[PDB]
Amino acid sequence: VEDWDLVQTLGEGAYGEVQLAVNRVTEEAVAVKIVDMKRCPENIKKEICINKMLNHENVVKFYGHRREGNIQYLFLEYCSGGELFDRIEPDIGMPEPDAQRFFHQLMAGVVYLHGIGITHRDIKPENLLLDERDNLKISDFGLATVFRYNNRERLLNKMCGTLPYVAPELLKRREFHAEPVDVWSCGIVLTAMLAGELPWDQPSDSCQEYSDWKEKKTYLNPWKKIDSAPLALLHKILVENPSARITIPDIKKDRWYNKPLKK
Ligand SMILES: O=C(O)COc1ccc2c(c1)C(=NO)c1cc(OCC(=O)O)ccc1-2
Repeated sequence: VEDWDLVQTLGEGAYGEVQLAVNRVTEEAVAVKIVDMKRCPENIKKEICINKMLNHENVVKFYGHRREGNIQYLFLEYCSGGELFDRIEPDIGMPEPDAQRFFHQLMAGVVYLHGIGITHRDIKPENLLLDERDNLKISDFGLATVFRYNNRERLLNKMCGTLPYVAPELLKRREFHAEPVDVWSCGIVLTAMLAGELPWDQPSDSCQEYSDWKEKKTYLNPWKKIDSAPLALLHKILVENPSARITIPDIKKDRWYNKPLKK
C-alpha cells in the first residue's frame, strides 16, 4: 500500500513490523520496515542515518525512507533466505562447512561496519538474514551507534543487545570498547551454529554454565559437540578480559578459519 503492495507480514517486532512488498508493475520485492513514531522519533532518526552510510555485500541494502504521517517506512533489501536462526537445528547445529561460510561472511560484514566506525551492538542469528544464494547479511541497525568519528574512538556506556549474546564487560564496566563486544557476540553465534544451543543465559559469575567455561570444563556441552579446531577459536574469542580477547585481523589468521571444508 504505497506505489508497492504489502503481501505478507515478515518480522513482527516491538515498534512495528517488516513486510514483504512487491511492486505490481515491475514485480520487484522489498522488505518494508514500518515504524509508527507514536507507538520513538530519536532512535529511528539514527537507524536511517546509519543505514544511509552502509554499502557492502554482507549488510542488508538500504533503498530509502518516506514519512507518510506518523509512519516511517524503511525500504530494505528483502532476503529470501530468511534468518540464519532458522538454519540452526536445536541441539545439533549445522554442518561445519556451512558454519564456516556464514562465519566468513559475518566477519566480512563486521570488518566493514567497524572500518566505518559503526558497531551493530546486537549480532545474533535472528539478525542475520540470508539472501537467494544463501549469502549472509547483517540486519537491523536499530541499536547501532558510532564509536569512531574523525579517527577518535569513544567508549560506549549504554548497555544493549541480547543477554546470551552480550559480552561480560558490558555487564561489569561503566565504559567499554565497542569492537570486542561485537567480536564476543560473533563467537556466541559460532557456538550457536556448531552445537545448536547457547552456552549460558548471560556471562555472569552468577551463571553456572559461564563459570564452567572460564574453568575450561569443555567436557560439558555445548562444547563437547564442537571439535577441537573451531573450539580452539572459541577459546580465543570468548576470553573475559576484553583486552586479551582476539581481534578480527587475528581471527582471520586462526587455523580453523583458514581450513578448507566446503565445495
Ligand atoms: O523466506 C522466508 O521464509 C521469509 O524471508 C524473510 C523473513 C524475515 C525477514 C526477511 C525475509 C527480511 N528481509 O529483509 C527481514 C528483514 C527484517 O528486518 C528487521 C529490522 O530491520 O529490524 C526482519 C525480518 C526479515
